[PDB]
Amino acid sequence: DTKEQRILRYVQQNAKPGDPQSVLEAIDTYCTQKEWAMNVGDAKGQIMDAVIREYSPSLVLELGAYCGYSAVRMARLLQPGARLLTMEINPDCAAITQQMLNFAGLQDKVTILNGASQDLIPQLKKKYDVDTLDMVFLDHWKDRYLPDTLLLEKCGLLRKGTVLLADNVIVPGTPDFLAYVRGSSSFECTHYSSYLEYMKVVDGLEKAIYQGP
Ligand SMILES: O=C(NCCCCc1cc2cnccc2s1)c1cc(-c2ccc(F)cc2)cc(O)c1O
Ligand SMILES: [Cl-]
Ligand SMILES: [Cl-]
Ligand SMILES: [Mg+2]
Repeated sequence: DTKEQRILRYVQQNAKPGDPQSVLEAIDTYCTQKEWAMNVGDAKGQIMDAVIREYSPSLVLELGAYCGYSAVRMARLLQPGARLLTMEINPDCAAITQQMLNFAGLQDKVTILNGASQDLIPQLKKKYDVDTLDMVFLDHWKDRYLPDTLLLEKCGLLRKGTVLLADNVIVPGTPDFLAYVRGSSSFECTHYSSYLEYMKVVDGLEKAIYQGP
């Protein structure tokens, strides 16, 4: 089996069904004590929680589900009727994410999409009935943060006040994305310095609030 399957099995055997906080704790324990994995982790997760609570978004898009850790983290804080769409290009990890969300009891809040962001973003309006997004969490290929931000704007998916929140802007890093949003009058940016998941290595989240054209 794979590391991702071991993480799912550990949640199933060490968390409580229907209890998202137990699921997060189980994943963080496994990834601290057994095998590192690229979940956002609790350090950066606590900053995400604070941002989600500030904005109470009704419709969130996540680029890069992995095993569903960030999807559980965000979906557990959504208000009744609010929704998360999460894109995952690896079909094995899409299946693990769906199972993780089922276990946590969050499956009615989340739609896990299996494909590439450049293919799926242009289908959001017609196929998934999206008007505009309230928040976007970027956690997929680091060289796609910038092109997919521009693709979201082209597709008319951003509105004044849409919150982009970007993982890993320091490690592995997303230098073109940061330079772009920080230099653009169309974004209001804030950096939240933190640590790479499970490691004593500096990383950070970038919040970039879209201001219209
Ligand atoms: O690569 C990372 N995440 C991206 C996986 C991209 C897969 C997808 C592409 C795609 C396209 N379209 C739709 C959905 C998707 S999902 C990543 C890597 C590290 C890391 C790795 C080694 C290291 F030494 C230090 C940090 C830490 C992290 O927190 C990460 O997030
Ligand atoms: Cl994650
Ligand atoms: Cl952590
Ligand atoms: Mg990440």
